[PDB]
Parts: sequence; structure tokens; C-alpha cells
Amino acid sequence: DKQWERFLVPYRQAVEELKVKLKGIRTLYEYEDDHSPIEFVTGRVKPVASILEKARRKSIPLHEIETMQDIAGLRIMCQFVDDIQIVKEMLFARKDFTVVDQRDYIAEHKESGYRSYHLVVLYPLQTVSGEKHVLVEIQIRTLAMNFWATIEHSLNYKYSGNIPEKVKLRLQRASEAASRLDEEMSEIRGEVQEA
Amino acid sequence: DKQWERFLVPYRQAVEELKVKLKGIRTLYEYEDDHSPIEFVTGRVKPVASILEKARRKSIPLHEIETMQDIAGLRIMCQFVDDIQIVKEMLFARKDFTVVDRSYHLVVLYPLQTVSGEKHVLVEIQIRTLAMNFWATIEHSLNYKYSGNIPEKVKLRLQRASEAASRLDEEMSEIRGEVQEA
Amino acid sequence: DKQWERFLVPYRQAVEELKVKLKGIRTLYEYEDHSPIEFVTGRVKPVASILEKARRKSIPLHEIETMQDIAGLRIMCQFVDDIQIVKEMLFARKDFTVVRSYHLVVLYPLQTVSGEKHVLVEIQIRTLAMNFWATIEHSLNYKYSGNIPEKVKLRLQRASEAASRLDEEMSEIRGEVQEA
Amino acid sequence: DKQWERFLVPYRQAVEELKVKLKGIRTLYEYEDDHSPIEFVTGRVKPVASILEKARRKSIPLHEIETMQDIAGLRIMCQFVDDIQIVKEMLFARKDFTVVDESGYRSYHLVVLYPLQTVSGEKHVLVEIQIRTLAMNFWATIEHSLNYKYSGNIPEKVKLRLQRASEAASRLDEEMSEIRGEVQEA
Ligand SMILES: Nc1ncnc2c1ncn2[C@@H]1O[C@H](COP(=O)(O)CP(=O)(O)OP(=O)(O)O)[C@@H](O)[C@H]1O
Ligand SMILES: Nc1ncnc2c1ncn2[C@@H]1O[C@H](COP(=O)(O)CP(=O)(O)OP(=O)(O)O)[C@@H](O)[C@H]1O
Ligand SMILES: Nc1ncnc2c1ncn2[C@@H]1O[C@H](COP(=O)(O)CP(=O)(O)OP(=O)(O)O)[C@@H](O)[C@H]1O
Ligand SMILES: Nc1ncnc2c1ncn2[C@@H]1O[C@H](COP(=O)(O)CP(=O)(O)OP(=O)(O)O)[C@@H](O)[C@H]1O
Ligand SMILES: [Mg+2]
Ligand SMILES: [Mg+2]
Ligand SMILES: [Mg+2]
Ligand SMILES: [Mg+2]
Repeated sequence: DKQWERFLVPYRQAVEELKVKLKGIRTLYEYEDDHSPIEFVTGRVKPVASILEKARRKSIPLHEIETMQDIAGLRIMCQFVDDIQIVKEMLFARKDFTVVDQRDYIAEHKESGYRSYHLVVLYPLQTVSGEKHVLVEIQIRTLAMNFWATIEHSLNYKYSGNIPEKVKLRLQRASEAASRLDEEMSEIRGEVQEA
Repeated sequence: DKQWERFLVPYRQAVEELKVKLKGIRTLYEYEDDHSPIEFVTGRVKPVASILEKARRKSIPLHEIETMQDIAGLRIMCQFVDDIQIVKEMLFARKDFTVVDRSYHLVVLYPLQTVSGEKHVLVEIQIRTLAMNFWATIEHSLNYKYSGNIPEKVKLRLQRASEAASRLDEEMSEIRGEVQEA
Repeated sequence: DKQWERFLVPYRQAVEELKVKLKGIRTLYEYEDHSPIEFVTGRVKPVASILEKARRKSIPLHEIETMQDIAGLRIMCQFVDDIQIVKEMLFARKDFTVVRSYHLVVLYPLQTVSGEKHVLVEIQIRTLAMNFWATIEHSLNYKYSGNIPEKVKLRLQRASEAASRLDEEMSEIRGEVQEA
Repeated sequence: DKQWERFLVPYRQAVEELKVKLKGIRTLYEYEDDHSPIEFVTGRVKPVASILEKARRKSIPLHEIETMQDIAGLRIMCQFVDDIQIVKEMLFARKDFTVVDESGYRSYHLVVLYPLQTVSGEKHVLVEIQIRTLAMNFWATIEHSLNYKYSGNIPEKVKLRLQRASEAASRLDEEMSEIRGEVQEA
């Protein structure tokens, strides 16, 4: 419980770095006056309780926690669905890490009407001890989907996994609303490029 | 071109100080596991081009641009429509400045402590919902791309997007209400 | 003890606000002359120190709001004379009230969620040289648990003296430069 | 002019990334409850003027300023003189860049090539990394200010007090390494 804080140190650092790196993209794009594919970036280090519980369910032995793919997380947000593929292509082309193949959250991507996506990278962190490779999960969401996802996450923690029938249905409604807001935005960015 | 950067100095510092003041509000809620009415906060100093451009329209003489209310601006994003009202109530109650006579704005007179002494600078505070702000952002961009004259086909999709954002908020408020049926 | 986090909220916020305000002084100059401020730091006194200081000074938990340094800011200067200037700036500001080294305490009026709340804040002023020594004295006085062994204490005293010297030297550079 | 502003984009970004990478070092130690070789890290993009000033001085051809090694500069500050070689070596050991080609040994400097990922692919950039002791750097600062104020020619009355100050700073370093020394016998 105090060897935890020590264990995670490399995970913060990689977060702080990919954070500043990813944030450079928007800045570069701000000089073209061209539309930035990136609205903003956030990151987080998975909490101990989140990590242990996820181990539980994924039957990940405790000496193999390093296999967990989201101890270090970043989240890239965009205005437009179509921005995601752009961002994905940028991340594949980058050479300061490498994309780890994987096929997870296939239902989550789909249920969200493909407004939430993600890919895992192996990042080569320079340690005092030398070099330490760490998994980093990079989410890619629309602003709209992320709004909805945030609310779902709160209530889901508020009722500890038991969202009342009444509230679930209003939350489903909210989801479709968000999904629709994107619909109309994609049609905006669509109508524009008819230039 | 740089006597400007001298004019703008007390505005940047007003924005920076209020930025960290208002960001404190969400911080005071984080340990409650009670809901933060403020989701996040941004600020900007008005671009020197925007100032002259605006001084044109509203017929503001150069010697009175200090009466322009938004040289310094903050913007407060809220999750729920109901939050905007809670935040406005908070701004009116704060003593570290004074208020001057889905969205909202007010103007404060912020007493900026300087090296020369005390200086009151006007600051515009905006309060939006996330959804509202997303739509308003695209509207602003386009309103620049098409230089103030947006094509008709685009204008419609903008109107529909606007209405899409409002449903999202309305749905959001009913979650909020139904949850408060506890 | 989760009370601590809840308790220290207003102190972090006050330190955060003072931090941005004091760092504004250096900004104001480096556009107009020599800034009397080099850099600024701030810290919320950690829970362990609060408790140990409280024992030392024999303060009960229902008064630890009387401890002057639960919020602390530290302003660093180049020149001894600079400190005096900052001293007066601080005394001239209205967004709070006052109640080679130097420290004052302010009562900062924090706008809380439920109303106002005046918290004490300690502001230290130091030359860059004095601070560097002080850092070490603190670190060693830590690492050695408050009994620093003499073979080290005398060395610290020399560093103390070395630094004092260098400020003497720097006061003079300022003195000669001002003969213009 | 905005030829510059856009030209300086990759430099601003590279300073920001290395700034975060280097601040990890002090973090990693100050967690371990060890002593940290790095006290703090700063960084600068060379002002447009200083690139033109340094232009004429070193017989530049403005078509090749990208040969100028300190457009993007970082500076690491250490408590002790012994830390500097400790940093210098951590710096030689890293794989996210490659190291390339008065005050005594209280100040070092080196130049890295930084493999910057940009929107249109890779761009290697030279970044200068000065390592100094706190004391060293404090005198350098006043030195740099006056050398600038008096346009490269300092009044002999002031140069003297400078040399004196420089000796006071150097002695301070000597007392500090004696401290670290007697603590290294624990
Ligand atoms: N990649 C990421 N970027 C930013 N924030 C993230 C993130 N992943 C999670 N978070 C935040 O971290 C908290 C807890 O962990 P999780 O959301 O469950 C990450 P996950 O691995 O994708 O889901 P999981 O833990 O069920 O496996 C949440 O507040 C969430 O919003
Ligand atoms: N109060 C505020 N807080 C934060 N950002 C603001 C703001 N007012 C404007 N902005 C942002 O500043 C950018 C453009 O600035 P401006 O056009 O000069 C101010 P404005 O919103 O147009 O008011 P204006 O119409 O009276 O001129 C936009 O990105 C806009 O979203
Ligand atoms: N304005 C400030 N006042 C006090 N400490 C400050 C400070 N700014 C930074 N610090 C630092 O915060 C760190 C924590 O030290 P503390 O545990 O609070 C002991 P202290 O407060 O310095 O002495 P004290 O308990 O006798 O009052 C120290 O390294 C200290 O120098
Ligand atoms: N590598 C570095 N890291 C951080 N700050 C630096 C730096 N090199 C210079 N600076 C700082 O940048 C400011 C001005 O630097 P400049 O004069 O523009 C380039 P210079 O290195 O000082 O001269 P030079 O052309 O001989 O190389 C000074 O405050 C200086 O201390
Ligand atoms: Mg995950
Ligand atoms: Mg405005
Ligand atoms: Mg103290
Ligand atoms: Mg140099």
C-alpha cells in the first residue's frame, strides 16, 4: 500500500510526457488556422482500488499487473467523428512509441456508434535505471460522447453499479441525444468541405 | 504593436487571478463527493485585432476602449443547466470583486493590486453548459471561415446542431431531476 | 483524518491564489526594470508537521487554525535591498491584511462556497543565496532527525557564512552599478 | 516575421517535452527519499533578436541558422558540483535523443539532437543543455544582466565587484561540497 505509490511512479511520468506530446498536436494546428483534430487532452493514473478490482475480474495474477493495459491512460477529445481516424493515423505514424495490437472493447466501440475508440501503445520511458517500457491506453472520443460517458460514470459510482430503473432510462435517452448531436455536427463538417 | 502589450498587462493578470479563483470552486467540491456546479474554466485576453474591430461597430472612440467590457474574459462551463444558476448566485455573493449593473454573462469590476497601487479592471464572466459551448464554438469558427456570411446549407445544419445541443441538455436536466428523486 | 483533506482545502486554495498574485509582480516588471522578485513558491504544511508543531508549541486540535504557517509562500530575491521593496509592496496591498531573510503573516480573505473565510498565511522573503543554504539546513535537520552531528553542523555554519558573504558581494555590485 | 513565428514552432515544442522528461528525474528521486541531482529545470526559446545578433557575430548564413545549436536551450540546476557529472551521465545514458559534438568545472554544456514527432512526420532538432550549480548560475545571471545592460563593455569599477562576487560564489560551492561530503559518511 506504500509499495503501490512506488510502483506507479513510472506510470505518472509516462502520462505527464504523452500528455505534453499529444497536446503539441493542437498547438501545431493552431498555426495553420486549419481545424485542429484535437480539442483537448487529459490523462490519469488508474487508482489502486480500480487496479485490484480489474485484476480480480480479468483473472490477472498479482505478479503480472504490468500486463494491464490502462494503468496509464490518456484521453484525446475531438469535435468530429471523422477527426478520430485522423488522430488514429497520427498516432500510428509517430515514432516515440509503438502501437500494441489488441482487440478489446469491441462491443463498447460499437454500442457507442463508434464515437468512442482506443488503442494501446508501448512507451519507452527513460529511467534512472535505464529504459522501462510501459503500456499506455489512449482513448479517442467525441466531445459529445465524452459528455455522456462522464455522466454514466458518475451515477454508476453513485449507485455503485445499481442504477435505478427510472434513472437508467433517462440515461439511455441522454445517450441518443448525444449520438444525435454528433450526427448533426458530422453533417456540418460535411457541408463545409463542400467548398 | 507593442505599446499594446503594455495596455493589456493588467488584463492578463486579472484573467490569471480569476482563473485560479474560480477553478477553486470545483476544488472545494471534490472532497464532498457532492456535485461540482463548475466543470471547467477558461479565459482569454481580447485579441488586439478584435478590440479595434469591435471599437468600430459599437462606435467606441479609441480614448474610451477601457469601457469595452470584454478585454478580459473568463468562461465557466457547467454540466447542467441548473448549475449556471448556482454559479451565478455564487458570483453575486463574492466579495473579492463586485458585479457591475443555458448561457449567461455578467461583468465584474476586479480590484487589481498593482505595483503602482490599485486598479479596477472590467472582466466579463460567461456561464455555459458543455453542450451549449460545443455548439457555440463551431458557430464562432464558421462565422470566421465564411467571414460573417455563412452559406445557407451550412446555416441550417448549424440550426439543427443548435437544437440537438438543447435536447442533450434537456435530457441531462431530467437525469439530474430524477436522480434527486432519492 | 479524511478531515485533514477537507480541512486543508481552503489553505491550498489560498496558497494557489497568492501564488498567482505574487508571481504577477515579476511579470509587471519584466515588461516595464529590475524585478525585486526572482521566483515564488508555496506549500501547504503537510499533516505530519502540523501535528508535530502542535505538540511542540502545545496547541490542541481545536486551535490549529492558529498555526501561522499551514499555508506558506516563499518569495526569493537577488539583492538584500530587494527584500525591503517586497516588504513594502506586501504591506501596501489590500487583497489582504498583515497581522537576507524575513517573514510576515497575512490574513487572506478566501471566498468559500458557503461565505468568506479568513485563513492565516505566512509569507517568507529571502535572498537566493540565503534560501539555498536554508534548504540544506532543513534537509539535513530532517535526515538527522533534529540532532545534526557536529562534524556536519560546523560545515553548515560555513556554508551559512559563505552565502552571507556572496550577498555582501552582490550588494556591492548593485552599489557600483548605481553610480551612473 | 511570422516566417520566424512558424519556424520556432518545433523548437518551442521540443523545449516543452524535454522540460517534462527532465522534471521526472527530480520526481523519481524525491520519492525514493534519496538526494536529487537536479534542483530544477528551466528552458528558453532564443528570442528572434538574439538569433539575428548571434547571426552576424559568428559569421552565420541566415539560410543555415538551423545549424545554430542553442535556438532551443535547456538549463539544469544542481545543488552540488558533484551532481553535475551525475546528471551529465544520466544524460548520456538516455535513448530518446542522441548526444552530439573561466567558471571552471562548475558549469558544463552539451548539445542533443531531439527526434521531434510532428504532424508531417519526424524533425530532428538541436537543443542545448547547460548544467550549472545553483551558485554558478546565480553569478552568471547578474553577469549576463550587466554584460547586456552595458552592451558588452562593463565599467572597470563593476567588473571588479563582479570578479569578487564570482569568487564568493565559488567559495560557496566549496563549502557545499564539503557538506555533501561529511554526509556521504553515513
Ligand atoms: N484513458 C483515460 N483517460 C482519462 N481518464 C480516464 C481514462 N481511463 C479512465 N479514466 C478515468 O479513470 C477512472 C477509473 O477507471 P476506468 O474508467 O474504468 C478506465 P478502463 O480500463 O477503460 O475501464 P475499466 O477499469 O473497467 O477497465 C474514471 O474516472 C475514468 O473517467
Ligand atoms: N468571456 C470569454 N471567455 C473565454 N473565451 C472567450 C470569451 N469571449 C470570447 N472568447 C473566445 O475568444 C475568441 C475570440 O475572441 P473575440 O472574438 O475577440 C471575443 P467575442 O466572443 O467575439 O466578443 P465580441 O463579439 O464582442 O467581439 C473565441 O475563441 C471566443 O470563443
Ligand atoms: N512559506 C513557507 N513557509 C514554511 N515552509 C515553507 C514555505 N514555502 C516552502 N516551505 C517548505 O515546506 C517544507 C515543509 O517543511 P515543514 O514540515 O512545514 C517545517 P517548517 O514550517 O519550515 O518549520 P516549522 O514547523 O518550525 O514552522 C520545507 O522544506 C519548507 O522550507
Ligand atoms: N540553455 C539555456 N537554458 C535556459 N536559459 C537560457 C539558455 N541559454 C540562454 N538562456 C537564457 O536566455 C536569456 C537570453 O539568452 P540569449 O542571449 O538570447 C542566447 P545566449 O546563450 O545567452 O547567448 P549566446 O548567443 O552566446 O549563445 C538569458 O536569460 C539566458 O540566461
Ligand atoms: Mg481502460
Ligand atoms: Mg465578448
Ligand atoms: Mg515554519
Ligand atoms: Mg548560450
